[PDB]
Amino acid sequence: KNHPMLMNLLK
Amino acid sequence: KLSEEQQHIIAILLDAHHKTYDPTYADFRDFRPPVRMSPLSMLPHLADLVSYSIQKVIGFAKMIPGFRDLTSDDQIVLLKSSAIEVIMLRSNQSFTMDDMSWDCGSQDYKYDVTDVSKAGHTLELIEPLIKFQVGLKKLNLHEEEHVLLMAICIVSPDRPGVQDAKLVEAIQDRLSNTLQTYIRCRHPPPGSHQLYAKMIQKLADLRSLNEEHSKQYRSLSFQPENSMKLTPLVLEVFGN
Ligand SMILES: C=C1[C@H](O)CC(=C/C=C2\CCC[C@]3(C)[C@@H]([C@H](C)[C@H](CCO)CCCCCC)CC[C@@H]23)C[C@H]1O
Repeated sequence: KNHPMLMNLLK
Repeated sequence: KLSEEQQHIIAILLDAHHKTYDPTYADFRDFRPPVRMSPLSMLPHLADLVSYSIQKVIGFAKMIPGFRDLTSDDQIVLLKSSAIEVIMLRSNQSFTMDDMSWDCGSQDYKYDVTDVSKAGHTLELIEPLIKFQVGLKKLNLHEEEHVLLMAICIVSPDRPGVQDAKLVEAIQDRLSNTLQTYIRCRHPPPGSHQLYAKMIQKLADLRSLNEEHSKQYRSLSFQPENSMKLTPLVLEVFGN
């Protein structure tokens, strides 16, 4: 976490 | 007193919201179907709505003047701790006092206490959520106040785990003063009466609702057969 989905929606 | 840097912030936040909130609710047909009449009948459909809503709150948050300047770690922390609260806030736009339900176009997508109850929440813990929607709806906020309140909620420096709290506060103050100044200059009496203070009070009530949500989501998610029905974004954002 390491939350890759959130980080990707963030840019 | 409405400085130009402020009317810009407002325009940014309105355009942000317009780009992340479809009042037609067209996308809801992609969600797993709603089921009324067994246990947790509504969970798949509402898990989809929440997950969608989280996406939309992220696209909103990214346009917040200043948000960009934070570390990716701070952005994550802010969003993880506010998502549910911004979801509760943005839902006010579809919530109606006519029958205390969230009316999203059609009866298929019109949610009341019973529906929420069939998503794994007792009718007892749902009531304060309704009382929150009622008192927020009565403020009759201008759309400008609405988006400012969501942005102020996201950029809160006291969220646990925040690194550069100093900068979060700096960004939030810019937005607070914008709202305070917006109300004085643009919001006529008597609706403006202490409207700021009452807006900030809703942010306090949302903290309480957040805590209650976390506790209830902890119990629900701890049942792996229920957590199976969630989405990957919800698991990631609300926890596993
Ligand atoms: C586009 C939107 C429309 O206005 C429709 C909408 C409605 C929001 C709703 C209506 C259905 C029920 C929702 C999704 C709530 C969900 C089920 C919450 C569970 C999320 O894990 C219920 C928590 C309440 C207990 C804590 C006090 C939280 C917010 C509730 C969400 C919004 O994003």
